[PDB]
Amino acid sequence: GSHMLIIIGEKINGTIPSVKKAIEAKDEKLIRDLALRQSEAGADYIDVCASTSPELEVETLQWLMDIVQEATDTPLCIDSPNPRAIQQVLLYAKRPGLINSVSLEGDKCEVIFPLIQGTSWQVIALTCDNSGIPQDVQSRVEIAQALVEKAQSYDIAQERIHIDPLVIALSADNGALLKFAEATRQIKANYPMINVTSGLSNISFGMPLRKVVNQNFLTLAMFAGMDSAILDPLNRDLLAALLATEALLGRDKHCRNFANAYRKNKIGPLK
Amino acid sequence: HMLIIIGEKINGTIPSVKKAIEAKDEKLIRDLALRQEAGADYIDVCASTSPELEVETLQWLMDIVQEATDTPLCIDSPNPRAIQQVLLYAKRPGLINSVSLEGDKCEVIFPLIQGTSWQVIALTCDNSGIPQDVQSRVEIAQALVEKAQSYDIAQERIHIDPLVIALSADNGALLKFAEATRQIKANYPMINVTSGLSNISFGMPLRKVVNQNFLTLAMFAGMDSAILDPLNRDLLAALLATEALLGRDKHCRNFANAYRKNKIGPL
Ligand SMILES: CN1c2c(nc(N)[nH]c2=O)NC[C@@H]1CNc1ccc(C(=O)N[C@@H](CCC(=O)O)C(=O)O)cc1
Ligand SMILES: CN1c2c(nc(N)[nH]c2=O)NC[C@@H]1CNc1ccc(C(=O)N[C@@H](CCC(=O)O)C(=O)O)cc1
Repeated sequence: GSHMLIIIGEKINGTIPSVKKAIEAKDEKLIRDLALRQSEAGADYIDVCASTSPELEVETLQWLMDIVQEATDTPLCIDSPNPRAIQQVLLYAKRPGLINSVSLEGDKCEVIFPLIQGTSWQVIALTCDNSGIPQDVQSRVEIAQALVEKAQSYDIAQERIHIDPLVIALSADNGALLKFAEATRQIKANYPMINVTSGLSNISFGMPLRKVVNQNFLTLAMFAGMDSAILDPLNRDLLAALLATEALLGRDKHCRNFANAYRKNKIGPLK
Repeated sequence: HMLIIIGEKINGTIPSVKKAIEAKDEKLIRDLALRQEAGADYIDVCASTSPELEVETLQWLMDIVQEATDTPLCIDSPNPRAIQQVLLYAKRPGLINSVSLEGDKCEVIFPLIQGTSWQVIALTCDNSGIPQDVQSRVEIAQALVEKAQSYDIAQERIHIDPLVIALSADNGALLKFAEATRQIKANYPMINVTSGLSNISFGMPLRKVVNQNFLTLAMFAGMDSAILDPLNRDLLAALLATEALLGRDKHCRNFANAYRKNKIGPL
C-alpha cells in the first residue's frame, strides 16, 4: 500500500553554522525564510533542532517553533536528544506533528510515550539502546520490535511510528545500504502499517562528492521501501532525483508532478 | 559483479558521428573509442546508414576503433547478414547486438558464434513486435535460452534485454523491468540482463536525470550490463556511487580513485 515519500525538511538545525548564528543573533527572517522555502519545496514537516547548550534548549526551541508557525502551517518535527525538553515544548505547537525521537536508551520511551498517548502526534523511534547503535540487521530489528511493543502499551498505533534504522557511513561498512534494505524488509514484514525513515547524510561520511552519494542512497532506499526521510528539499539536484524516482516507482500518474516541477523551474537549470 | 558497461557513443544516429562517417573523420572516432578510459568493457559500433552502405561502414568503424583501443567491440546492427559479413574484421571476440525471436536472427547468428567466445545480446521480442506484458517477455527469454543451448551457447554468454519502454507511455515501466529481471534471473541465475537507458525517459523533460535514476534503480533490481554513455560525468558518478552502495566497491576505493583522478566531480 505505497505512497509518495514523506519529506521532513532538515534545514532549521543549530548544528548548521548559518542557523546557529541566526539563533545567537535572533535573526527571525532567516528562520522564517527556511520554513517557507522548505514548505514551498514540498516538506511535510519542518524539523526544528536548537543544538544549543542544555539550559538554553527549551527557550530556543520555543523561539524556533514560534517563528516557524507564524510563517507556515506545515507541522513541526521537534528534534531533541533530551526528552524532557520535548515535554516542555510540546504545548507550544499549534497542531500535531512529529517527535524526533525516542529510542530504547535511558528513559526516552517513559517520557515521550505518555506525552503523546491519546494525541495525534507521530514519533520517530531510533534502533539504538544503552549499548549504542548496532551495525547488524538482527539487533536493530529486535530493537524496533521492542519499541513497537512499548508504544502499543500506550495505545500508539504502528501507523504513527517512523522507525529509523540509523544507517552508518558506507566507508565504515560497505554493506550499510544492503543492511538498511534488509532491516526495512523485516520491519515492514512484522509491522505492515509502520513507516521506516532515515536521514541521508550519514551514509556518505568519509567519501568525496557526498551530495552524489546521498542522492543515490535516497533513490535506492526509496526502492527498498523507505516511507519518510529527513533531508534538504532546497537542494535542486536532490529534489530532481526524488521526483524522478517517485515517477520511476509508479507513484506520479502521467509523470505530471515531475513535468510541473520542471515547468515551474523547481528542478532543472535555474532560469 | 561490477556492472558491465557497453559504451554507446559510436552510433551514426548521432549527428556528429554521422558527419564523421561521411568525412572519414578517423580522429573523432578514435577519440570516442579511447575516451569511452571511462570504464567501458565493450565499444558499441552502429552504422545507422542505408542498408547497402552498412557493411562497409561497420568495417571502417571497427578498423578505426581497434587502432585506438583493445577494449572489445559490440557490433550493433538490426541486420544479421551485416553482422555475419563483418565478424571477421574483429581482432578478438566481443558482443553481438543483437538477436531476438524475429525472422531468422537466431538461425543466422548462432551458428556463427557456436564454438567461439563471442557473447550475444538477445532482445525479448518476436515477429509480433515488442511484447505487451512481463509474462510474454519472460517466456521469450526462455525460448531464446533454449534455442541458444541447441547451439551449445551457455547462459553466461547471453545478455537478455527486456526492452524497457518509456515511462511516459507506461508509468510501470521500471516496476515491470525489475519484475522481468527478477523472474529471468530466477529461472537462469547464470544469465546476464542488460538494458539501454535512454528509452525510459522519452517524452519527459530532464532526460539525463531520469536516465541516471533509472540506472541506479535497475542496478539494484539486478541488471548486469548496460549500454550507456560513460562520457557523461554525472552518469558515471552515479554509476560508481551505486556500485559502492551495492557493496561492490571494497572500501569505496574505485569511487575515491575516480574522484582523485578527476574522472568524476567538477572538472
Ligand atoms: C543525524 N540526522 C538525523 C536526525 N534525526 C533523525 N531521526 N535521523 C537522522 O539521521 N536529526 C539530525 C540529522 C538530520 N538533520 C540534518 C540537518 C542538516 C544537515 C546538513 O549537513 N545540511 C547541509 C547540507 C545540505 C545538502 O547536502 O543539501 C546544509 O548546508 O544545510 C544534515 C543533517
Ligand atoms: C536503443 N538503444 C539500444 C541498443 N542496443 C540494445 N541492445 N539496447 C538498446 O536499448 N542500441 C541502440 C541504443 C543505445 N545506443 C544509444 C546511442 C546514443 C544515444 C544518445 O542519445 N546519445 C546522446 C545523449 C548522451 C547522454 O545522454 O549522455 C549523445 O549525444 O551521444 C542513445 C542510445
